[PDB]
Amino acid sequence: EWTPDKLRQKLQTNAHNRLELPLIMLSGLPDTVFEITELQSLKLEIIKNVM
Amino acid sequence: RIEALPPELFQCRKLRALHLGNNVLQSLPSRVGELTNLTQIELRGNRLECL
Repeated sequence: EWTPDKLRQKLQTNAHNRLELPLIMLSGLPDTVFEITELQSLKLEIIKNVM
Repeated sequence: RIEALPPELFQCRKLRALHLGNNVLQSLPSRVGELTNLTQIELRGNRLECL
């Protein structure tokens, strides 16, 4: 469901001038998120049971 | 680590993209009103008292 292009669409900035990925109410954390290496900040909101 | 912005910076008029964010700029001088080519300026963070 989360292609890297979708993550490019999700890419934004935050209150501290960092590259933020807003992930909202997800089932988990995809490895496609970690495939992005230019990322400066991670936003995980109510994504529980995540390793 | 720039504490004060010199007026000689604003003496030039061709500035367009001022990446001045996340600094220790105490304040931005009013001489930025001289700048016309400035289409974007990063002022987030810093010690900016007021714009």
